[PDB]
Amino acid sequence: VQLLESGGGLVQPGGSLRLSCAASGFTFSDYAMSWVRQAPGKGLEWVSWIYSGSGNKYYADSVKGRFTISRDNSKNTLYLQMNSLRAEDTAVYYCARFPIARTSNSQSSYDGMDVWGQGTLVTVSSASTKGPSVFPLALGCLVKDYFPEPVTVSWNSGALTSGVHTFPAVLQSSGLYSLSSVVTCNVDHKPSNTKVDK
Amino acid sequence: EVQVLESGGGLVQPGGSLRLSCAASGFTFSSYDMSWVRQAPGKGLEWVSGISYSGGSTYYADSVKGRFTISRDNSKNTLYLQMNSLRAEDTAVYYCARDVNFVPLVTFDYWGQGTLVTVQSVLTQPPSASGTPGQRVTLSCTGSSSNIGSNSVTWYQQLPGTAPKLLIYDDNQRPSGVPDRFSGSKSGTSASLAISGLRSEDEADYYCGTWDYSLSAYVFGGGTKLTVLVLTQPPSASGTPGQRVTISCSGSSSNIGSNAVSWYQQLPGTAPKLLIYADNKRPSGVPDRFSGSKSGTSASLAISGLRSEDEADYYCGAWDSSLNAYVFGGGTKLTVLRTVAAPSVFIFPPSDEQLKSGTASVVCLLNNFYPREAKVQWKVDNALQSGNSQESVTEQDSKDSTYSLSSTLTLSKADYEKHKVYACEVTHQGLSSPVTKSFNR
Amino acid sequence: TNLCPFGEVFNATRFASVYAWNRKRISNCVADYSVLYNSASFSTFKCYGVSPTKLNDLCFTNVYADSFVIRGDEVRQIAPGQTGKIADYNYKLPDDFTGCVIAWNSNNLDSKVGGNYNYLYRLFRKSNLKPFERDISTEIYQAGSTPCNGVEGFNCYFPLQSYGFQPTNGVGYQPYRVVVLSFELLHAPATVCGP
Ligand SMILES: *[C@@H]1O[C@H](CO)[C@@H](O)[C@H](O)[C@H]1NC(C)=O
Repeated sequence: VQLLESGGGLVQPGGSLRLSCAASGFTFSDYAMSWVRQAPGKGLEWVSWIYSGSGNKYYADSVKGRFTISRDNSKNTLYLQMNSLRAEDTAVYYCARFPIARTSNSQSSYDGMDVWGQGTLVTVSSASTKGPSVFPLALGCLVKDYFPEPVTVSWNSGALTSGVHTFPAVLQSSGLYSLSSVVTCNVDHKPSNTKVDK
Repeated sequence: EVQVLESGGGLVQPGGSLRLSCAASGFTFSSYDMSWVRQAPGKGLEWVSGISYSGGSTYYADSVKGRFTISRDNSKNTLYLQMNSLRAEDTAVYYCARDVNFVPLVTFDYWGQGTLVTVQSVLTQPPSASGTPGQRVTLSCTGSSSNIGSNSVTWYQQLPGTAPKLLIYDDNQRPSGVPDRFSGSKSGTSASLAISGLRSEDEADYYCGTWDYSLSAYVFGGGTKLTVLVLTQPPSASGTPGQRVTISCSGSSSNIGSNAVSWYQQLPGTAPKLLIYADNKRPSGVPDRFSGSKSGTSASLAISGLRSEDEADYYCGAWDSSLNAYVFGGGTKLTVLRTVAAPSVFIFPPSDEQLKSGTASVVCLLNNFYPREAKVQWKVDNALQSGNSQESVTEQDSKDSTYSLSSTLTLSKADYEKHKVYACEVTHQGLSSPVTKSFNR
Repeated sequence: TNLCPFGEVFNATRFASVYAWNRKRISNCVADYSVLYNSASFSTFKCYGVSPTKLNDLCFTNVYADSFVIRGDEVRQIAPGQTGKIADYNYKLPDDFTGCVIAWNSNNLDSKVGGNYNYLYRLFRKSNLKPFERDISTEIYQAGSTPCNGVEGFNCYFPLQSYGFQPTNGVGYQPYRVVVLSFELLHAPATVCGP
């Protein structure tokens, strides 16, 4: 069982885009589906929930009207159109399988939110991207002035794993994030699509 | 009893003939497909042949195609393999396996004891995989779109010196007698088995078997000898390792009183894992210590025996009958009470590429310190920074269960040389005497 | 010597959904089960309570052909004593079963690009289905305490889910047509005999 989200990236305020959640490993039509928001460094904020397209779709009080959830059981995908996006919606969206069935033999998360996907990250901001700048320093390496979060930072491309502590990035005056990996450094920024080996 | 005895194995010579006969009792032998499977001494399973319920359709492995005849006599409910023009590679142990389901979703549940006859694998399963007790080991089969993608993947666990045993069938399910510990998985043209927690009885050879609609054979896997070496919720609960922490959240009758609460464990940087799905019940694959109990409007998640893996954000979520929303809890930040550690203090002068870039970000670090409360003051020659330095602390370490903090002071390019010495003073319980490395320009 | 019209059952151009499984009575007739058993089209012929080789030897008062379409991974749910979402919820066979189950792949007949949503199954009902019972009722399944006046929503899920039957699905997700021959003999004269 795996749910893979796609469509998380740079969004202009008031923009429109589409999260696609490919669900595999289970009979997609039997389980309800849901989207759950998580603002960076904040709690889980439920987005929406669906079981059938012709049925009733449920939405959070703050997203009623500007969000639209849908299914495609033929493609085993869950779609979320978000339009007229507001500032507080910059977050990480998880595609979560909400089971509703009860087979009377072995209950399997009959009313919970069973399996959560890796989740994509949506930035609702007009600020443009900027490539990370890596600066080598317990050996360390700063990565400053990259937009937006996240960036994948590692030591020796994952060869050296023990003792690698990564602290969460910060929101600076320029609005540009910065981390540092402490024990070559590999810094991979997907939104700007730059791989840097320092 | 659905036992299947088998005999007809002994010393023969190459180029000869041999009749293997296996008799099945306890089930309608004339309704289930059967097959002959072969295991060379110290080598993975090799599926010889297979005959349908009626005996009309017969399938043979291309390594033995054209020289072995599989036959079935339903009156005596016995099944034969006629081996003719034998080779030296056929010296092995033979089993006849009952097929639970039709082809292509072949499923070999009951196996013969083994007849010792003396005279490459399509699925590129790894030769071996090493695990540790209590680990989560994923041993992954691999095949084409004809092997894995279209037909069911079945996993057999063969203990040393015994017949194979079915663990996973139809890529997901388990027989009546297999612990839920084993979990099947299949994605595209790649299947896998996940063993969550290992014991001394998981030391066995694990094979992946799938039918082929193109090759028309039930290809097995190779070896892989597994070796063991609003819901109002508290903002941050805590407890010492080995303690039982009660995370109690409360909403309303519409929130939680009349709806099933659920408890999720979000480790830092990872998607949440449902630990509790009913008011009380717990999904398989979660340690039994994670108990849940909803009394009236208050749901309690009890975590007994805390460890370095137990520190995460524990959310409680319940559907609202009134607001019509799956309202989550505030999010309890569970942390383990560790002995106060000694902050290892480091500092780095900004590199010369900072000067070539126009800024200067000087960093000070406190590694391996407990608890979360700690302060860093940038004493630039007996002068304190005025709201320019920014710092963020790590989450509690996944293994060491300690914290790491980094304070970055981002000053102007001309500001770096107008001063000579920069230093960072640390305030923590583990180091009453402040520790600071005073680097110079 | 009127042979039994098994063609209207096995060779029917349109089978029924598993929840509303068709049941055809067979009597006043002679049936050769050996032709079915020795047919290569059938992938599954599991006889419980009887043996297929002796089927032509025995006589029963009447035969019931219970025809439906299920999923491949789901065919093993048409055995006596099995549990799940087809056996417990859609078509239950008693453990004291005297009959046979005949399942053959029908991708080229009951699949459709985009999904053959004409076939359904019952995910939701109160109790496990009694053996040899069918319920065609489409009543919203109240899974919660609140009566929601028959509107598909939370705790009011539509009881029937559709089968996604695409030709590109794996064999475990392909539409398998299943005919269950239920054999009944009693004080009434055995009327359907086998050559
Ligand atoms: C269905 O049609 C095929 C056509 O080849 C025929 O061989 C078979 O006997 C038919 N089955 C029945 C039950 O009439």
